[PDB]
Amino acid sequence: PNITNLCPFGEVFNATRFASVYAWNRKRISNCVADYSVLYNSASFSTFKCYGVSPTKLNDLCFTNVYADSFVIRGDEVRQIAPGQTGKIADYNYKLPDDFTGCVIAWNSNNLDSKVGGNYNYRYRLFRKSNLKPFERDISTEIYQAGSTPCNGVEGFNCYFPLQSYGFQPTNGVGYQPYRVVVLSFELLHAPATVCGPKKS
Amino acid sequence: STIEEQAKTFLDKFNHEAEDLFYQSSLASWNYNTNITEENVQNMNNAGDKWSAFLKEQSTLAQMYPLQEIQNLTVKLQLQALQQNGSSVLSEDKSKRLNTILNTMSTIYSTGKVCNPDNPQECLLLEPGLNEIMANSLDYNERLWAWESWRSEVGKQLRPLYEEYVVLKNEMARANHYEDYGDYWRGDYEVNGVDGYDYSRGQLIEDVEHTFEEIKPLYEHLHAYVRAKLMNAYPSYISPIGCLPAHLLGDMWGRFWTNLYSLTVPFGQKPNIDVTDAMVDQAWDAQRIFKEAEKFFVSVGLPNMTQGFWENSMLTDPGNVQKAVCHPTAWDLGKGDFRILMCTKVTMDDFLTAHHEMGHIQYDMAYAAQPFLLRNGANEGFHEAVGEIMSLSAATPKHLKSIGLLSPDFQEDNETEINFLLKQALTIVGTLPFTYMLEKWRWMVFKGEIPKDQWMKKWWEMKREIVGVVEPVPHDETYCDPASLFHVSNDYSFIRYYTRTLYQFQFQEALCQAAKHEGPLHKCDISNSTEAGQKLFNMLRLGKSEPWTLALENVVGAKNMNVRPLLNYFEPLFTWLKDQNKNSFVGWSTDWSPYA
Ligand SMILES: *[C@@H]1O[C@H](CO)[C@@H](O)[C@H](O)[C@H]1NC(C)=O
Ligand SMILES: *[C@@H]1O[C@H](CO)[C@@H](O)[C@H](O)[C@H]1NC(C)=O
Ligand SMILES: *[C@@H]1O[C@H](CO)[C@@H](O)[C@H](O)[C@H]1NC(C)=O
Ligand SMILES: *[C@@H]1O[C@H](CO)[C@@H](O)[C@H](O)[C@H]1NC(C)=O
Ligand SMILES: *[C@@H]1O[C@H](CO)[C@@H](O)[C@H](O)[C@H]1NC(C)=O
Ligand SMILES: *[C@@H]1O[C@H](CO)[C@@H](O)[C@H](O)[C@H]1NC(C)=O
Ligand SMILES: *[C@@H]1O[C@H](CO)[C@@H](O)[C@H](O)[C@H]1NC(C)=O
Repeated sequence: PNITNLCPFGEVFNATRFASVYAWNRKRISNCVADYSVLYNSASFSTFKCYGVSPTKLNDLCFTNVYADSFVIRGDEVRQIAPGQTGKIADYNYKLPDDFTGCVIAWNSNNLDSKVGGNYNYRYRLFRKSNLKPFERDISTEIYQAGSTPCNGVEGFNCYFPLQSYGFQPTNGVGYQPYRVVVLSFELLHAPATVCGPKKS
Repeated sequence: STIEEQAKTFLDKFNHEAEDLFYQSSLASWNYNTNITEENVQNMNNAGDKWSAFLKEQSTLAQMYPLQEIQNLTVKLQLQALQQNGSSVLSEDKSKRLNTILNTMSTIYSTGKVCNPDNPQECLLLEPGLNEIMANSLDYNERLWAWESWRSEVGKQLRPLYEEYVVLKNEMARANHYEDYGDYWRGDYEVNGVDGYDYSRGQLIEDVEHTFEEIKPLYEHLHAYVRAKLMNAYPSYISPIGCLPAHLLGDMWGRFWTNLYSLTVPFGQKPNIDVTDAMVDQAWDAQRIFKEAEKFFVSVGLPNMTQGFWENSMLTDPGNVQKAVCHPTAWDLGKGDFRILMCTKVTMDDFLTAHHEMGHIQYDMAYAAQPFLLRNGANEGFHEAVGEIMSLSAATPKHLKSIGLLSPDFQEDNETEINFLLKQALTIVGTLPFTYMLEKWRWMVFKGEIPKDQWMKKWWEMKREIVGVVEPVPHDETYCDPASLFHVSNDYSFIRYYTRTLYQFQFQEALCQAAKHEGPLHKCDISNSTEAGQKLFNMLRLGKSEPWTLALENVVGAKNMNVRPLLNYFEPLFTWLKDQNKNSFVGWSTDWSPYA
């Protein structure tokens, strides 16, 4: 039949501002038609690594819900957005499960997310007592205790503030340039699956 | 919990905060260098003050973690680098006096202007005089006048200042648990804690003497040959049995002998390997020079330059309206930013300089994976040596024929190799006794071996004994003859050139053996050899994380600096010089036989 009601992928990828890696945005996409070939055939993405499913058959399968997690990280930290990988981002900011089904899409955003004075509006958690569980968000701003002495709410000796900022500069190297990352998480649950691909006529 | 984990968290906050503050200081310095304007000077000063104050506060905070409770070598190395007091251990009055003395010496050296008595309407600065009179004149009294007048004015101004400088620096060094300032300088090569690869501060002087003892026959033969040629150039001044007059060495101080190549050429009739005209004929832009250098580095297996390099570097002089420093400098701005500031002309020297500075950039790029405070060379010798090896490889006739800059029917006979080797000896071998004598004199001054009333009496005695260079007229203690050089007057270590020179040929032998070159060492080119680049990059990737002895084991297979690759490099020239010195007398006499 005639197909309409496409999924809102314009409001995720083409968003005017992205969240920080620590307070990463999660948008639940339901009850629409998801055209994944539009994303895959775009030349604007540097990383389109899909784990657990292949991009060619995404446009055919149907899912119950689609979780679009969006954040900004550095160029050298894109490798840590993967199952099993361990790094500051994976350990303390955004953790992906080993049994992850979905796609990690990343593209260079030096044009938008950098300024000549330095853009300090993107933050990352550099310290936490324990590693994050998969799909967990920590937005707490409590002072990290690295020593036996109590912090008492001041950044004194051995007590650091958890959230640090990325100095984004245009002249920075590719490794240190801002990369916008959108992670699509596909789950099939016993509920009726409603996020389906477009059907051919 | 433990002290080591606490130090690791501290050096996880430090690396991130410092990389940002560094990249702002480096950006401001770049903007000053490519654009000399007063607001840029103010911005540079503000960024430098913020960087220095931040380093002072983190140095103050880093000392609270004791060194002996940390077992991880990298963490201990970063904490050792950060926990240095520097000048902070000294009192505020003395620290201010030391900083003022350093700044005023910089101004006196930079703005020292000397001209002839009775004609004072216009004078000559340091740069005009060096480029024109000390390198090109053939007149004995003109060079004598320039040399004596510059040492009179600069030495008489700098002697009390240097007397204060030695006492203050010794006080700071003894306050920093060093024997003297010389031990502080020698601490760069100190390796402690590694089994077998330990190196001591006291071993450096012994190794330098042991290497120089093997340098001495080649230098003696080169000195005899240069003495004979200068005797031909100046008939009566130079004695057959004595030392060379100081003002006749082609440079202001005797640092390099490269300006005597015209006078001392073995085979003038034979052509040179100058390729400048060939680039002019083929219209080689500076962009093409850097692309050819990049092609050389990708041929050996190293990574090619980033987009931010081609975009942000200044590889041509901007123009009359915008002023820039003309000195070629490779900048590791941090945050993945690598740039070259060079006013590139179409000359062979600029092409080789492009290879040298891109070698510096490759070395900087290689250790970018390392933590921030370990992003340096293993010692001060390696950073310059890795650029000098590229300068060595690029200058070969095989490289020039390969890239098309030299005619494919150019005849490589023994005579051109002899004169090329002599030019390389005048640049490279000639600087070694001067470097060793200057550092040994500074070490003896800091150590207290030489009293203040006997500084010059010993110094000339050292110069006659080691360099084989005699003073034109005797100097009393009102003169300060060493401090006329840029490095000594501005608080810079000078043994880096000696170590760089030995490391250069050690690396060259290692890479040429890796690349399976089957001829003479000076005829070796490391292009097209992936294995040589891999052997180099294994050391390059380490940075300052590992001891310099272990890095040297990684490249050459030896745990110490060695002199045999240099002697192997100049072996054809050594045999030729031994043949040419049959009638003449090798060696010199320390007596006043030529002139005093
Ligand atoms: C996002 O922006 C690009 C740039 O013009 C555009 O081509 C694309 O269609 C937009 N939407 C999506 C979903 O990528
Ligand atoms: C150099 O400084 C001047 C001073 O105002 C400025 O106008 C100019 O844009 C600068 N040049 C560059 C290339 O930044
Ligand atoms: C030292 O610390 C680094 C991280 O700073 C770690 O990767 C390395 O394995 C440690 N080495 C030892 C011997 O513990
Ligand atoms: C630095 O100076 C302080 C102040 O005297 C001293 O307590 C500390 O031990 C010094 N650090 C080192 C490494 O000598
Ligand atoms: C560097 O080399 C890679 C692979 O050969 C190439 O894709 C890239 O475009 C090169 N970069 C430059 C600036 O030449
Ligand atoms: C160069 O080679 C020729 C032929 O072998 C020889 O006669 C001549 O003496 C050599 N000259 C030098 C300086 O080695
Ligand atoms: C190195 O490789 C390039 C391309 O593979 C080639 O043109 C060049 O001639 C080679 N160099 C030598 C010395 O053969």
